[PDB]
Amino acid sequence: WDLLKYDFTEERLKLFDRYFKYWDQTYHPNCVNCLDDRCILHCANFNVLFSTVFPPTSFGPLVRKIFVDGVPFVVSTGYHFRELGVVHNQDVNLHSSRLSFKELLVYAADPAMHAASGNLLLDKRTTCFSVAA
Amino acid sequence: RDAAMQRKLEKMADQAMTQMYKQARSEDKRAKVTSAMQTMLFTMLRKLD
Amino acid sequence: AVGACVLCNSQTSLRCGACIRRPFLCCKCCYDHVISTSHKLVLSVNPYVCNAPGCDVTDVTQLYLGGMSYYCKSHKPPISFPLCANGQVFGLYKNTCVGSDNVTDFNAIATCDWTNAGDYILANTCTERLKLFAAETLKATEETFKLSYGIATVREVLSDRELHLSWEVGKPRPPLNRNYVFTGYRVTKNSKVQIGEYTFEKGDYGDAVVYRGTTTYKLNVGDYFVLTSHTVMPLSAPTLVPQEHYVRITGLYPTLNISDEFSSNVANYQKVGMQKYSTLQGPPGTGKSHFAIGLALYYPSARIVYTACSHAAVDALCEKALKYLPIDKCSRIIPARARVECFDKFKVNSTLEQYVFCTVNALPETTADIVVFDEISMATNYDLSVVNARLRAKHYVYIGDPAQLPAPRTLLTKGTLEPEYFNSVCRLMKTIGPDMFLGTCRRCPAEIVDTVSALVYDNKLKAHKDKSAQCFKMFYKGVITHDVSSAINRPQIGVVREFLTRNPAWRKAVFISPYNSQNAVASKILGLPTQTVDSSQGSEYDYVIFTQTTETAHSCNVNRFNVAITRAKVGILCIMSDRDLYDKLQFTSLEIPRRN
Ligand SMILES: [Zn+2]
Ligand SMILES: [Zn+2]
Ligand SMILES: [Zn+2]
Ligand SMILES: [Zn+2]
Repeated sequence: WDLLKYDFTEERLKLFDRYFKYWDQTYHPNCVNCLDDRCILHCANFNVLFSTVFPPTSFGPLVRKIFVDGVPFVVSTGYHFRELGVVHNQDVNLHSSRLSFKELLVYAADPAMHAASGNLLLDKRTTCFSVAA
Repeated sequence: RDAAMQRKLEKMADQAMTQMYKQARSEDKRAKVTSAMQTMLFTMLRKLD
Repeated sequence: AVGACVLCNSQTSLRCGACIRRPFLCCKCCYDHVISTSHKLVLSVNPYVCNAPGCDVTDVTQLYLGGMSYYCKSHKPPISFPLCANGQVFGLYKNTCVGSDNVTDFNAIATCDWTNAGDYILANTCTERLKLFAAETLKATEETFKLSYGIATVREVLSDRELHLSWEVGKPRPPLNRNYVFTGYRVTKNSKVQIGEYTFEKGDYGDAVVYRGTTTYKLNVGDYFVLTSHTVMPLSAPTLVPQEHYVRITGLYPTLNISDEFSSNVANYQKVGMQKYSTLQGPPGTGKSHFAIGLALYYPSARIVYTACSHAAVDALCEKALKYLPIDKCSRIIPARARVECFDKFKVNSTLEQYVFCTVNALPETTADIVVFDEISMATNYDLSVVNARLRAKHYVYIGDPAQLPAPRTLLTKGTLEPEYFNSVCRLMKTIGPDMFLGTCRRCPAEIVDTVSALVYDNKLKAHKDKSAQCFKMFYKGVITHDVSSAINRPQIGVVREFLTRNPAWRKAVFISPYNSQNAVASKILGLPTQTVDSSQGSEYDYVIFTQTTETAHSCNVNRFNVAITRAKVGILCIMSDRDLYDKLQFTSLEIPRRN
C-alpha cells in the first residue's frame, strides 16, 4: 500500500461482500452515516474486524497545510478511527488573520505540530508503534 | 450607624478593590501565556518548511 | 489596563468609553471629563453600569456602589455610597491621583469634529500627549469616514488599463484620486475572495477611466470594489526628539574627498554631524536627493534610512540614488501590496544594506545612524510619531519645502490650513526656518525661479536658462459655465481655440488646471494630455499651458500656483483675471484679442 492512501472504503465494502454476502442488514463503512447508536455498534464491529488488514501507519490524525496571515501551518482536520472509519471536521478555514485564545489553545494542544517538527525515532525497547522524538 | 455602617462601606470597597486587582492579575497572566504560546508555535514552525 | 493619566500621568485604570479612543484619565481628570462634556460613560477594568436586569441607566453620576456591584438610585442596596464624590470617580489610586485643570483643551479635542480649520489649528498648538491624542482621534475619525463610503461594481473591463466602473447607488462617489486604493471582491457563490488592490485615475474622457492594479489577475463584470481599511494603532513614541548639538563628529566617520562636486554639501554634512537632527528646504529641482546621496557617499560607514510617503515618492527618491551609490543596495518596502510596481531590485526581508529607501507607513523594525526624510510638506504628526517609534538612529534630517500643497484632508470644508499649522516640522521650519537652506535650483528655468522667488519665497534660490517664450496673457474670466459643481472655464479656453496653430513648436505642451472637471472637459476637445499638479510632485514637463479657473481663492493660491509653475522647462503662460499676481511676476503682458 502506498503511504498516502487513507480512504479505504470500497475495500471494506468488497471484503464485506466477499465474506458476508447474505448478512441481512446494512453496513456503513464510515460510521458518520449511522442511524441510532445500535447501528453504530453494528457497523463498528465489522470495522474492528476489517481494520486488521490495512497498514498501521494510515490511522490517526489527518493533517493539512493551512495559512494564517501569510504563514503556512500544519493542523489536523480529521481522524481515521479503527472503528468509526473516517471523520472530517466541519468548521475549517484556510487563510486566517489573527487567532484569539480559543484557537490558540486548540492549535497548541494538537500533536500535529509537535510530531511534524521532531526527529524520527525507532524504539526497540517496546513493540508499540513509535512516532517521533 | 455612623460608627458601624461606614465600616461596612469600607469592607465592601476593600473587597471590591481586592477582587478587581486580582482580576487585573488574571488578565495580565492571560496576555502573558498568550504571548508564550504564540512564540512557541512560531519557533516550532520555523524548523519544518 | 492600568496606566498613567494622559494629563497628570499618575497611575490609573480609568477611561471614559464615550470618548472614541478611551484614554487613561486620572480620578480628578475623569471627574472633570464626565461632569462637563457629553462622555457620560466611564469604565475601569470593569464597566460602570447599574448591574440590575432591566435597568440600563448609563451615567455614573446616577450610580451607587453596592455590595459587590454598582447599582442605580432605584435598585440601590440600603447600604451604598455613590461613585461621583468630591471630584474623584471611584477607581484605583484615589489618594495618589493628582489631576490638574488642563481639562479645557482636553474637552476641546474630545468634543471637536475636525470639519473646521480652527480644530486643526488647536491640534497643532497643544501639549505633547494632547497632540498625539488629537492625531489619534483625527486618524480614527477619517478611518470611520472612509468606511462610511461603500462599494463599486464593475460595468465593463475594457482592458487592464481602461476601466468602466460605476459606483454605489445613492452614495457619494469617491473622486478620481491616487490615495483611495480599492480592494476587489469576487464571490464564487460561496466564498468572496480578495482579488487584489487597485488604483484609479481620470482617463482621457468619460466614463472609461484609466487604472492600475497590483496583480495581473484581471477583473470581471460582477466584481465589486471597496477601499481598503484597517484599525488605528496606539503610539508611545513622541513626535520629535529634542535637539542635541555636538562639538565634534559623534562617531560619524567621513570619506576622504571622492566627488568634489558635493563640496557645497559637505559644508552641511559637517553640520549634520554637529547636531542630533535638523531640517532642510529643497525647492523642487534643487540639490535635494543629490544632497542626501552625497551624505551617503561622504559617510559610507553608517547605516542610513531613506523614507517618503507615496510609492511614487519612494521611487523618485530611488532613481538617481542607484547611480552615485554601489549596489550593494536595499530599498525593500512592500512585500504583498504595491498598487503600483514598487521596488524590483533585491530581496524582501533581510535589512541587508546600510542604505534603505522605504516609506514611513511601511517602515519595518530597523536601526540606523540617520533617517533623511523628504516630503515634509505632506507628513502629519502621526507619521512623525511612527518615525520615532520605528527608527532610533543617531541623526535625523527633514528635507522638504512648505510651499508645496498639503495633505488632502477632505474633512476640512470651513477654512484652510496654513503650513505653519500643517504639522510640527512645518510649524518649526516656518517659525524658525529650516535652519539649513540649499541653493540653488538647476532644472527649472531661471525665469520661474527668480520671478517666482518674489512670492512665498524670499528671493534666495536661483537657476539658469531664462529664455524663452514665457508670457502671461491675462484673460478676463467669464461666467461660471459649470456642469458639475466644479467650474468649467470654457471661456478661458476661448483663448486657446486659435492657439493650436499659432504655436508651431508647441504641440506636446500640457494643459494643467486645478479642477479635475476642467482637465476632463479639456480632455473632451483635446490636443495634448492633461495632468493636474496633484498627480505631479515627481514629474517634469518641457512645455505647459496652465489654465486657471474662477476668481475664487481656490485658483489664486500662491502655494499651488508656485507648485504649478515649477514643473516647466522652457515656457509657461498665465491666463487669469489677475489683479495683483502679475505685479510680482515680471514678464511681457499680452492681451487675448491681440496676437503679440
Ligand atoms: Zn450503521
Ligand atoms: Zn470622554
Ligand atoms: Zn489626571
Ligand atoms: Zn437600576
